[PDB]
Amino acid sequence: RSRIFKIIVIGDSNVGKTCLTYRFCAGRFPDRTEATIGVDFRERAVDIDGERIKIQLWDTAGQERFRKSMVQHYYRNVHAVVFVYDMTNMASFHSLPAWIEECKQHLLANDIPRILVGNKCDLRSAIQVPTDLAQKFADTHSMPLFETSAKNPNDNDHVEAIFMTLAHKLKSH
Amino acid sequence: QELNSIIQRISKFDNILKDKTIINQQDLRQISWNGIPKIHRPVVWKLLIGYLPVNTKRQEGFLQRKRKEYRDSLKHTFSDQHSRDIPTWHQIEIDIPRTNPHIPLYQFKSVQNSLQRILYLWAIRHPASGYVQGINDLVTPFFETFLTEYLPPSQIDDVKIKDPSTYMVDEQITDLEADTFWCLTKLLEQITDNYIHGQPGILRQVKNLSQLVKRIDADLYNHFQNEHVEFIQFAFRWMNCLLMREFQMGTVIRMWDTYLSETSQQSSLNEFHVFVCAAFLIKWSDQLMEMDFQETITFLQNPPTKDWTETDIEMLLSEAFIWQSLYKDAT
Ligand SMILES: Nc1nc2c(ncn2[C@@H]2O[C@H](COP(=O)(O)OP(=O)(O)O)[C@@H](O)[C@H]2O)c(=O)[nH]1
Ligand SMILES: [Mg+2]
Repeated sequence: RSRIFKIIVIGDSNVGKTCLTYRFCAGRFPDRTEATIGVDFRERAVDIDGERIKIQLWDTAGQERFRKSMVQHYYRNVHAVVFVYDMTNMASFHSLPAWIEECKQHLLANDIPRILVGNKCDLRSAIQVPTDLAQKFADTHSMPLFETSAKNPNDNDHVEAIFMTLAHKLKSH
Repeated sequence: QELNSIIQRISKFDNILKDKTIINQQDLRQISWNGIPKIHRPVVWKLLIGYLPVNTKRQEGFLQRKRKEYRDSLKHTFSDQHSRDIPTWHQIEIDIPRTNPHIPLYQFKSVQNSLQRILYLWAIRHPASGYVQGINDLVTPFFETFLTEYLPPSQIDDVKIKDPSTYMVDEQITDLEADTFWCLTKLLEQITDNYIHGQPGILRQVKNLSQLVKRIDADLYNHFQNEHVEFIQFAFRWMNCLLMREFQMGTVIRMWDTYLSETSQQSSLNEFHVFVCAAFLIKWSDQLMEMDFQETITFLQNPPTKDWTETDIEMLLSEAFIWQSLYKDAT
């Protein structure tokens, strides 16, 4: 018996949820993803202070059609949310209040850890979403912001660190 | 060869297809159900799906009209008569380079531009669904198969690696795009409810599959309950992409010889597909009976089908067909 924690990764199509969760799970960047259909399942065992915990990651499909179809009934019994936007795409950042609203009205909890991850920060010239804008947003919803890259190799220990942050929180009841 | 199996089957298909005036549709269905030689698939698939006329003298003039209609629709679509739907154009744009990522064919720019046109024209003509992810998968068995007609038989196997541009002129590519567009249209009409708001088509299919597996394999069903395995955690992708995401393209192509014969206008696509999925699930019943929740979900989202032969898939299809008959009085 390990404690198992269910974490869901949500946000618009193409923002990099599958690449991010592949980093959480395998320390690697998958350079040939498919468009995720339904909800991909992945498990990571974490040792924290002599307790072995199991992190079950639900990587969702992000198209609106699927959102309003079923993502809702993958929201049961979830322990934490990773919200994801693409730092190069302002619209993907603007869908976030709707993702949040979707979580609240298709759920039974409010004191669950969530994080907000802005991804693709390696596209430095294409960044549309300034940190201050995203931090205010994260502050409003009382959750931490991380700006990162699932692809940049110079960032992967950082992505690992972002993921350990949520592991630590969950482990501490 | 009369003793060589592939040569003899090809010969039986020639007897039905070649030098006829009217191609006998029921004779072609019966034979095709059991697999179609790769030389014959482009023409047979088009006949079975109801695109290409069975009367051979009508065929040239029909295609000419359908291929010109597709060109006229392209012309209208990329002109001031059409206001581009940007969200749809963009969703297809970002799915295409992620479509069949490990098949070189799909990374050629020429192929990507072809698929962009097919999918966007389909989507703007079907505003009740628009484009829905996974329809990029469904276009590709037709695309790739239809390309093989343009290859000498001895290069049919290289279709996954050659740039269509190196053996077809642009006009031929446009002709193949038309055929792909009209055949994709016929497929999707069989399963409309699958992609409208709420995807009720898929949700019904997953419920139907749950209830079938309760009947045919109650032990497996009870084990799933005991572990909190929900059918929707692995079977939603099974319905949305018609098992394309569980098999190699070669297995999918072969399975479609049978789907197209089975549904050629005799069973509906939705119904037959649920039986296939029930047969596919129950195939693993044994391994699955010993699995906890994470093992079950991981396995059913990554099934061990990479080395399946046409005979692996044939056995699955024939079992589905048998069950479809046996477990018919069951709503
Ligand atoms: N440059 C860059 N591209 C990324 C990064 N993360 C993901 N991608 C790419 O963005 C596209 C969509 O990624 P994907 O994980 O499939 O998007 P999803 O729909 O949210 O799962 C793919 O081409 C990925 O290679 C990143 O940090 N930097
Ligand atoms: Mg994904």
